[PDB]
Amino acid sequence: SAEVIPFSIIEEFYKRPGKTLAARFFGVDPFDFWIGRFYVGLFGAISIIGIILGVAFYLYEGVVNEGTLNILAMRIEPPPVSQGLNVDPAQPGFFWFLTMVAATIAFVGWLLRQIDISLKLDMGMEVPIAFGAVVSSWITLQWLRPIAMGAWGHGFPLGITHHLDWVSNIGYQYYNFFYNPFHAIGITLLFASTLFLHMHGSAVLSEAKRNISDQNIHVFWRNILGYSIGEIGIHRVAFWTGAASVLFSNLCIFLSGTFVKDWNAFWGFWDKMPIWNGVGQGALVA
Amino acid sequence: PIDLHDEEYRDGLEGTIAKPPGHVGWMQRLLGEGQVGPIYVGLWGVISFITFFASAFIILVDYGRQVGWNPIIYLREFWNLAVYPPPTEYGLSWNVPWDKGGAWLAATFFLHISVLTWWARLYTRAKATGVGTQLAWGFASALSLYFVIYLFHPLALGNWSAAPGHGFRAILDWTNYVSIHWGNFYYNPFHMLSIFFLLGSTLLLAMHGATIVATSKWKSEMEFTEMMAEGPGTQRAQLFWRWVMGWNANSYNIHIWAWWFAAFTAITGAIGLFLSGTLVPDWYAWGETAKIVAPWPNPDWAQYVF
Amino acid sequence: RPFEFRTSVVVSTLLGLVMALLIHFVVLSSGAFNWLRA
Amino acid sequence: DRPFEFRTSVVVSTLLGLVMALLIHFVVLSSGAFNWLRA
Amino acid sequence: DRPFEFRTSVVVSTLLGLVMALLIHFVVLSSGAFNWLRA
Amino acid sequence: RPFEFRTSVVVSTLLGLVMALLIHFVVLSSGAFNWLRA
Amino acid sequence: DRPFEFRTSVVVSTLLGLVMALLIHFVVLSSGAFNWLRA
Amino acid sequence: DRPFEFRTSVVVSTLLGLVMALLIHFVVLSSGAFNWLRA
Amino acid sequence: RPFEFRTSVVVSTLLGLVMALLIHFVVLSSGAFNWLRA
Amino acid sequence: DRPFEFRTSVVVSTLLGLVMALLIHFVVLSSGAFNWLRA
Amino acid sequence: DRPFEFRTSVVVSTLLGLVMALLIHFVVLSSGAFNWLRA
Amino acid sequence: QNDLVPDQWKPLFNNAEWLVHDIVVKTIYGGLIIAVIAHVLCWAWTPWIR
Amino acid sequence: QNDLVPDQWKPLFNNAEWLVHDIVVKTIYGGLIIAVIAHVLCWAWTPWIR
Amino acid sequence: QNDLVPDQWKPLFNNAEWLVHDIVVKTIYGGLIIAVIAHVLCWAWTPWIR
Amino acid sequence: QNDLVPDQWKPLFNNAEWLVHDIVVKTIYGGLIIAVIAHVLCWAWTPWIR
Amino acid sequence: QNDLVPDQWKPLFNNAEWLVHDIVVKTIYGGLIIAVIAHVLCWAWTPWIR
Amino acid sequence: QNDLVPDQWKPLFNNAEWLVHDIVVKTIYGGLIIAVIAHVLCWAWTPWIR
Amino acid sequence: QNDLVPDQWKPLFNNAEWLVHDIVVKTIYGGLIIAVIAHVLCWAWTPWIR
Amino acid sequence: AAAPAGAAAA
Amino acid sequence: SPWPVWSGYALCFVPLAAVILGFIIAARFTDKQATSAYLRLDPAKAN
Amino acid sequence: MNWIVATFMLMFVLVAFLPLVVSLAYTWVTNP
Ligand code: BCL
Ligand code: BCL
Ligand code: BCL
Ligand code: BCL
Ligand code: BCL
Ligand code: BCL
Ligand code: BCL
Ligand code: BCL
Ligand SMILES: CCCCCCCCO[C@@H]1[C@@H](O)[C@H](O)[C@@H](CO)O[C@H]1O
Ligand SMILES: CCCCCCCCO[C@@H]1[C@@H](O)[C@H](O)[C@@H](CO)O[C@H]1O
Ligand SMILES: CCCCCCCCO[C@@H]1[C@@H](O)[C@H](O)[C@@H](CO)O[C@H]1O
Ligand SMILES: [Mn+2]
Repeated sequence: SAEVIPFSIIEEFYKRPGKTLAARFFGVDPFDFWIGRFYVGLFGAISIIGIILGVAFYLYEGVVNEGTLNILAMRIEPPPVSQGLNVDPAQPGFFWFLTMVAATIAFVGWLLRQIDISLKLDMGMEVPIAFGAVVSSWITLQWLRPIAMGAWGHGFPLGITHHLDWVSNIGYQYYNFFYNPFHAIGITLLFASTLFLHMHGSAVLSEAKRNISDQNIHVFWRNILGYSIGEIGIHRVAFWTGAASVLFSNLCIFLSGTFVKDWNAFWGFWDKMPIWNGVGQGALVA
Repeated sequence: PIDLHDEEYRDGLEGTIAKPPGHVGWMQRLLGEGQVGPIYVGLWGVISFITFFASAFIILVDYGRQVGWNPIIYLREFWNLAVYPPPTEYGLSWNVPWDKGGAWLAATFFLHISVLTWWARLYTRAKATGVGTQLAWGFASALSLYFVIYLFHPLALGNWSAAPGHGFRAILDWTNYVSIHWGNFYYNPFHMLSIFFLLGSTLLLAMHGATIVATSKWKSEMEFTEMMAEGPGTQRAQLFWRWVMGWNANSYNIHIWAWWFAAFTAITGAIGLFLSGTLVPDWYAWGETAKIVAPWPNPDWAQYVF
Repeated sequence: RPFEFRTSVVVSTLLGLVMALLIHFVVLSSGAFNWLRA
Repeated sequence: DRPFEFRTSVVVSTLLGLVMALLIHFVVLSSGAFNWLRA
Repeated sequence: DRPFEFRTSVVVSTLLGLVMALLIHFVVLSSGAFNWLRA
Repeated sequence: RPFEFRTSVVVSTLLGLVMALLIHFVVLSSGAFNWLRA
Repeated sequence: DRPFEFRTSVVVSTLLGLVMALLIHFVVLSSGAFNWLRA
Repeated sequence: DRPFEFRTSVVVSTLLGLVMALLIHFVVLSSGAFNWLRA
Repeated sequence: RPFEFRTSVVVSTLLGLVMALLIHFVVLSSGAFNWLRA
Repeated sequence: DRPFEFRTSVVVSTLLGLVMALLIHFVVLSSGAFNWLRA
Repeated sequence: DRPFEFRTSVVVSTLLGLVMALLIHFVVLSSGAFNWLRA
Repeated sequence: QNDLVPDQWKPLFNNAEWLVHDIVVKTIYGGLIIAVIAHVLCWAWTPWIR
Repeated sequence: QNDLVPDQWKPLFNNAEWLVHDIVVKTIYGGLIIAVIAHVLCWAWTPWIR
Repeated sequence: QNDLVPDQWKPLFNNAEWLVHDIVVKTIYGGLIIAVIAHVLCWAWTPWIR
Repeated sequence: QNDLVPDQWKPLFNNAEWLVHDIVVKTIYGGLIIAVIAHVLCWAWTPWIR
Repeated sequence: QNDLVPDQWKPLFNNAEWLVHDIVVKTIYGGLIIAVIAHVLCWAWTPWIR
Repeated sequence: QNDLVPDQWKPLFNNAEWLVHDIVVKTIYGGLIIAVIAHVLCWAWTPWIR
Repeated sequence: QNDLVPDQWKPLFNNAEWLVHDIVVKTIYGGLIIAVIAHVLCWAWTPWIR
Repeated sequence: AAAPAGAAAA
Repeated sequence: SPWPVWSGYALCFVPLAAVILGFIIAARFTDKQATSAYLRLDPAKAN
Repeated sequence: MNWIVATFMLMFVLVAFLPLVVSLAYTWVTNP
């Protein structure tokens, strides 16, 4: 049934030509080969072009145009909001735009490449979905929100410590950001994700090199919490929670400059509902 | 020598309740398992239950006292009521009025006892079956940050008001206040490490779940039998990540990555928070002396004004 | 045997200790007795 | 067979009636139109 | 077989009666209409 | 048996203790009685 | 088999004594009623 | 086989009707066009 | 069983209901017509 | 068979040389010591 | 069976020495006690 | 099983369900009568429509 | 099963579902009548279109 | 089993459930009498409808 | 079962689905007529284009 | 197993449960007596109704 | 293992349980006297009821 | 095993457990004596009841 | 003999 | 002086280097373990 | 604010939710 295989047979068995997206559109993939361990294809060349160009533009904007060799003191900044949605090569923010665009290509290319590989091994499409969640996070932050606001100057600066000044100033401009309901849902899902990861790691490690059966862990997880989830359901819950964490956070940041200006005022309706307004006296009114 | 049936269907204090077990259908369809119960109760599970509900009783009765024993105002104001630690004029003293800090002290003591006995329950139930004690030490790493937040940081600062209040809105307020007090928390480097590990944990959880669900036609999620001989699903997962990243992992050491990435978050957080007030009273000024703050001489402030 | 003696002993002992601690906390916070005063 | 069970309909009706009664009593008390419970 | 089990009905009735008793006692106490526990 | 005596005993004991504690807290917080005043 | 275990009672007693000692020391020494470690 | 079960249609219609009745009542009450529970 | 028809009718009904509610609120809050006025 | 491969050495050397050339060009341009690309 | 391996000792010693040397050099450099690389 | 249920409602009701249904119907009728009386008394006290 | 259901609606309704459907349609008719009367009375009280 | 239960309520009760039911109804009757007296006394003290 | 449904859309509809589709289209047409009447009445009340 | 239990309550109790029940009822009676005395003393101290 | 328990309490106690029960009752009797003395001394110190 | 244990306590203790029990009781007695001395010394220093 | 977890069982 | 303070090296740059180096080493050992020869099911028969 | 561009961007943000919903529906349908 099982014997010792040296993993070269494993890799040689599963290599096949042409089951990708480009092979289904054009009839052939122009780059259907492997370099080293990596698989190159269409969307693997596009991604690498984007990566190289983005790195070069970032470093040119940082070292030149700012005159600093300190990587933690750079401010790779967008144009001012007075420029609107216009791009001009003779104005300061231009290289930021270039970098941003290049990164988008790289990220999108990466996603499509994963689909290709999923099609080569006859798998499901779960990894592209989970990664597309965070690619949509990037697109919401850098494309949709600045276009809805009306300027490229609403996007985030790309410095290592300076993109956090944007987070601080945006968070305190719409004070109090903790009172954002989608923000709270996202934080809840992040904390739950880390808890679930620790629990699954502990559970699988606790039964590894032991002369027991596979039912000991179910009895353990049923003596402690009263419910054991199973082996397909732990991994399903992991996938779903990880994706939803950022999916709900997209709304929190999109709705900040649009439709809302203050998250303390958002709750002003709660005490004015007819069921309980006008029932206390003193500092207990409203 | 472990009899699983006896471990799940015994009577007494050292036994289980919620027998005969139940069954939920939608959990069976979505999650694959639907049986609920039985649940073990022992000595360490009855000391946690009673102490938790003692603390909860104290908190809820104080809520009712603040509202004025009015159920309608209680329902209206539930999510912004809180029990707060004694103010700064008192030090670490316990001679405080009940409505100005005594209730907080009592409830926090009982919560301490409950979490400790829950740790003991996890440890002993792990040993009662045949499995290792890895959830217990993960909970210990999680409890390090809890005890820094509620016990040790106030002790080293010298007042109980450095600790959070007991409420829905009070934890967010504590987060805001503690960041504002000690400079800016974005320039805390152990805060940066904690964020690194938290976001990496979420990344890794999503990746592992997606790749195991994707190759589940060949039963790759039965990770107990895959650690003895690997079949087509694990081989496909390995090839996927090798052709994407250039390196892959096993059906064994991936869960090692998971355990350690989840554990480092709480430890780095505990260290950063403890250092936050006692050695470095201002993180922006420190970061300015350490050359990690960008100059920013001509900001475009029209973005930040309505 | 419907009732176990050990459960009764454990529950009663724990409840007694919890009540003693709670009463001591309340009386200390009240300030009526001199006790640990300045 | 039967589309609904009698037990489910009974439970739903009881819960809905209780919630409705509480809601209407609260609204009327907070409106201030009737004397009722006054200091 | 049987639509409702008697034990569940007894438990639900007991809990509902207790909750209503507490709610009405607290409403009347905090309304301030009756003298009751004052100063 | 449809009814277990142990469950009824446990529920009654817990409910009596909780009610006694609640009544004591409400009555002391009321301020109507001269009880434990500094 | 045995209704009561001696090892469990020993562990519980030791933990209870340690917790009580720490709590009483902290409560007594933070009151300010004793002249202990004064600059 | 059927495109829709009768139970789901009944449940959806009942829930929608209840929600719409509540919404219309609250909108009309808040408008102020009618006297209703004044004072 | 095909999922196309039920999905199409469900999404159509949801779209119609949401659009009707939105248009009614927009017209009400504009004051162009008398409708519900004090 | 052999401790080192010729191909890996060629690839590593090419990558390192390319990166170093780009970095030195950027640094020398940023220094301002040469009148190289000025308006 | 040996308790320790020689390889582990060598690796740990080398890593510890390198980290210590870098730390001491950079601590002494920024103290200002010695002239050294002073503009 | 389905003995006292009328033949019209046999595909829907059982004996126990029929008895519980009768109880529920009588309770609802009594509640409706009491609610009508309460509303009449409240209107006689203070009308809520002016 | 398909005994009281008319021949046109055999593939849709069961024997119990036909009776439930009849109850539902009668309830809807009664509710519509009551709603019409209520709307007429409210218009008599205070017209909402001027 | 269904020996002390009357013939009408056989499909719903046992002997044990019948005894518990009798206890419950006696308790409810006593509580209702006490509640009526309490309400009369509280009205004689201070009327709550003015 | 594929009866009374034309062969063009047989790979999509059954007979029950055919009946449901017929009901849906009839409802749509009735709603469209009522909407046209409503818009005419509202225009006669207050025109929105001037 | 059911010798001490009276004939009426055999379907609900054992000997052990009967003994425990007797203990419980005696404790409740003692507690009620003490509570009555405590309430009388408290009213003599300060009446809670004015 | 039932030779020290009285015949009345055989269906509830064991030898070991009877011994531990004796210990518990003696401890409770001892604690009650100390509690009474402590309360009398505290009242002599400062009464808590005025 | 069960050799040095007195006949009364056989169903609860053992040999090793009996030895550990003796160690524990001696430790408790010594600690109590030390605690009494410490309390007397502290009261001589500063009385905590005023 | 050689196994995925790194254990060499007989 | 153009230099950071000593706590800048102790709190920022040493942990950064340690994280990067530890990630590289852990990845190297993980990949070495995963691509070795051990018990596997035969891909030809199992598929 | 344009309010027409903002609505299209909001619709894109919402349609970013679709693959996870399809994943949940696929799991429900394929596991009867
Ligand atoms: C004030 C500054 C001066 C200037 C001063 C200098 C000085 C000084 C030098 C250059 C050199 C170069 N300059 Mg100049 N240069 C200026 C401005 C420019 C501008 C511009 C638009 O302004 C451009 C496009 C260039 C372009 C160039 C390149 C042609 C050249 C870098 C070669 C290289 O990349 O090696 C890397 C190339 C590789 C392919 C990487 C591999 C190299 C490694 C180290 C060895 C491995 C070889 C490999 C194994 C062989 C295998 C075969 C390969 C696969 C093909 N300079 C200004 C005017 N410039 C360098 C030169 O002449 O090199 C020949 C050089 O020394
Ligand atoms: C204005 C707000 C400040 C800020 C102020 C703070 C403060 C103050 C702190 C953090 C801390 C953290 N911040 Mg921050 N933080 C900011 C912005 C961010 C941003 C962002 C994108 O902007 C992110 C991702 C983070 C992320 C984080 C986390 C990495 C870290 C805490 C995680 C954790 O382990 O909690 C998990 C919590 C626990 C493990 C303890 C509680 C739970 C334990 C296990 C006990 C629970 C048992 C319970 C009682 C049982 C009852 C339950 C029953 C079932 C009913 N912050 C800004 C700068 N942040 C914390 C930190 O670690 O500092 C380094 C911290 O103290
Ligand atoms: C009079 C002053 C207020 C008003 C205040 C209230 C209040 C307050 C209530 C109502 C309720 C009702 N009002 Mg009104 N109502 C007003 C004006 C209106 C107008 C109008 C056009 O103006 C309408 C259409 C209504 C309509 C209604 C009905 C929806 C409802 C009574 C029927 C019912 O379902 O309960 C009849 C009940 C049954 C059929 C079920 C039987 C319940 C039995 C009796 C169990 C009771 C539990 C018992 C106390 C527990 C003891 C048990 C023993 C221990 C064994 N009201 C005005 C504005 N109205 C009630 C409601 O919503 O109930 C759901 C309600 O509580
Ligand atoms: C909710 C509290 C208790 C309970 C409390 C009581 C009380 C109290 C009584 C019963 C009675 C009965 N209960 Mg019971 N009973 C409970 C739950 C159940 C369950 C169950 C499925 O769980 C079942 C099957 C039963 C079965 C029964 C029957 C054996 C028995 C007679 C019913 C009857 O003929 O009245 C059918 C008639 C009606 C339902 C009409 C009464 C409702 C009125 C109209 C509501 C308003 C009353 C008010 C005064 C107005 C009256 C005049 C109106 C204007 C017309 N009970 C729960 C556990 N039950 C009765 C009995 O005879 O005891 C032996 C009785 O008095
Ligand atoms: C907290 C409750 C305690 C309990 C405490 C008591 C006490 C105290 C007594 C009993 C008694 C009994 N208990 Mg018991 N008993 C409990 C639970 C049970 C359970 C169970 C299934 O859990 C069962 C089967 C029983 C069984 C029994 C019977 C053996 C016995 C007779 C009941 C009776 O008189 O019926 C008929 C029921 C009634 C007559 C109830 C009527 C009482 C009044 C009407 C209640 C309303 C009070 C009202 C405010 C004031 C009334 C004044 C009015 C003007 C009338 N108990 C729980 C654990 N039980 C009685 C006995 O004699 O024991 C030997 C008794 O005195
Ligand atoms: C008059 C003032 C406003 C105006 C106010 C409104 C309002 C308010 C509404 C419309 C709606 C419509 N308007 Mg207009 N409209 C105006 C000017 C225009 C102009 C124009 C160029 O001037 C155009 C092209 C339109 C176009 C439209 C359509 C998009 C739509 C009518 C189609 C429809 O609903 O039938 C489609 C038919 C169906 C969808 C069948 C479904 C209906 C069935 C009968 C169910 C009804 C529900 C029923 C209440 C449930 C009862 C159940 C029982 C109790 C069991 N309007 C002016 C500016 N308009 C409506 C809409 O958006 O609806 C979707 C709407 O509510
Ligand atoms: C609680 C901490 C320790 C422990 C500490 C001690 C100490 C100390 C002693 C014992 C002693 C005993 N322990 Mg031990 N023992 C423990 C655990 C156990 C366990 C178990 C399985 O858990 C068992 C079966 C036992 C069993 C025993 C017996 C062998 C022996 C009891 C003699 C007796 O008849 O007491 C029945 C008598 C009483 C209970 C006296 C009641 C005490 C008084 C009345 C109440 C407190 C008041 C206060 C002390 C002042 C009294 C004045 C009043 C005003 C009258 N221990 C735990 C681990 N144990 C005793 C012994 O070995 O001496 C020969 C002894 O001195
Ligand atoms: C005098 C000033 C304070 C006061 C301050 C303290 C402090 C501080 C303590 C007590 C403790 C006690 N006090 Mg006092 N206490 C006061 C007033 C009171 C009053 C009163 C009505 O006024 C009462 C009834 C008490 C009663 C008590 C008991 C609950 C307890 C007695 C100790 C014991 O049980 O030893 C039982 C025997 C042992 C615990 C044996 C110990 C075993 C060994 C000796 C452990 C020591 C560690 C070892 C030496 C470390 C060396 C390491 C090497 C490797 C060996 N206190 C006043 C207000 N009290 C102590 C306590 O709670 O401990 C449980 C305690 O720490
Ligand atoms: C789904 C979120 C919680 C809501 C649970 C109740 C909704 C209806 O839940 C039903 C279950 O009752 C039924 O057993 C399964 C199929 O076995 O199908 C589900 O739709
Ligand atoms: C996390 C929530 C767990 C409890 C869910 C409560 C509603 C469960 O509802 C389930 C139904 O979904 C199921 O079809 C039937 C039949 O088995 O059993 C019920 O318990
Ligand atoms: C055993 C746990 C550590 C005990 C340390 C006690 C610290 C006491 O610290 C207290 C302060 O909290 C108190 O406010 C002032 C009053 O002037 O006196 C100090 O000694
Ligand atoms: Mn796993």
